[PDB]
Amino acid sequence: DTKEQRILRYVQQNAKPGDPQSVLEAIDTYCTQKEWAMNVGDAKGQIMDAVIREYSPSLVLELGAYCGYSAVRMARLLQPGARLLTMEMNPDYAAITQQMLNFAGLQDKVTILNGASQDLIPQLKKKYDVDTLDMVFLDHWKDRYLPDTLLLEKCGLLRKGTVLLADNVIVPGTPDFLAYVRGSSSFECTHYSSYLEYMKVVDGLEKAIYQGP
Ligand SMILES: CNc1ncnc2c1ncn2[C@@H]1O[C@H]([C@@H]2C[C@H]2CNC(=O)c2cc(-c3ccc(F)cc3)cc(O)c2O)C[C@H]1O
Ligand SMILES: [Cl-]
Ligand SMILES: [Cl-]
Ligand SMILES: [Mg+2]
Repeated sequence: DTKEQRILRYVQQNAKPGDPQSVLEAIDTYCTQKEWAMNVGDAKGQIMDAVIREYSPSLVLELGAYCGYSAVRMARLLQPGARLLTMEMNPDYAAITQQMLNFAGLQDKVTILNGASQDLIPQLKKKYDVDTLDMVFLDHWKDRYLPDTLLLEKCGLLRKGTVLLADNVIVPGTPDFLAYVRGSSSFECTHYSSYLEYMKVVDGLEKAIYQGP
C-alpha cells in the first residue's frame, strides 16, 4: 500500500466516525510518530482555524487536497449551509480525500473535484453555479499559486474582500506569488510565521485579501 492508504487506514482505526477533531488528531499522531506527510499540520492548522473563524466564509475553494486534512480542518468550522470545493488532480489522492471526509462526516459540506485547477477554475461559474469565492486555500504545486491567482481574477471569481490563504510560502516557498501579492495595490497582505508540518523548520502562511481592481 501507499503512505496515503496507511494514513486513511490509521484514521479509520484510531479516530471516531463523525468526529473531525479526532480525525485531525489521528492524522497528526500518525505523521509525527510513524511517517511524515505534507498535510498542513497542527501548527499552521491553528492559524488556518483562526482565519476561518474570523471570516466565516460561505464558499471556500481549496487548490490541492492531498489526503483531505486541510479540507477536514476548514469544513469542520464552516457554518451550516457553507461549502468547500477542493480540487485535486491525483485520482488516488482524490479517492483518499473523499473517504477521509466521509469518515469525518463532512461529505455534505465538501465537493472533491478530481482534475487540474487550470481546467476546473474556468468551469466554476457555469458548471458549479459559483458567483464569487469568499476564501481560497492554496496548497498545490508552488509554481501554480501565482498563475491560478491571476486566472481566478480573469474568471471573475474574486470579489472585494476575497481571502487568499497560501501554505508553504517559506518552504518549499512561492517566491513569485509572494513578491506579486505584496507588491500589488489589489491585495492587502499579512504574513503568519509558523513551522513546517511535523518539523522544527520555519514555514509560514500568507493571507492576501483582494481589494478589487
Ligand atoms: C496545478 N493545479 C493543480 N490542480 C489540482 N491538483 C494539483 C495541482 N497541482 C498539484 N496538485 C496536486 O498536488 C500535488 C502537489 C505536491 C503537492 C503540493 N504540495 C507540496 O509540494 C508540499 C510540499 C511540502 C514539503 C516537501 C518536502 C520538504 F522537504 C518540505 C516541504 C510541504 C507542503 O505543505 C506541501 O504542500 C500534486 C497533485 O496531486
Ligand atoms: Cl493538507
Ligand atoms: Cl505540526
Ligand atoms: Mg502545504
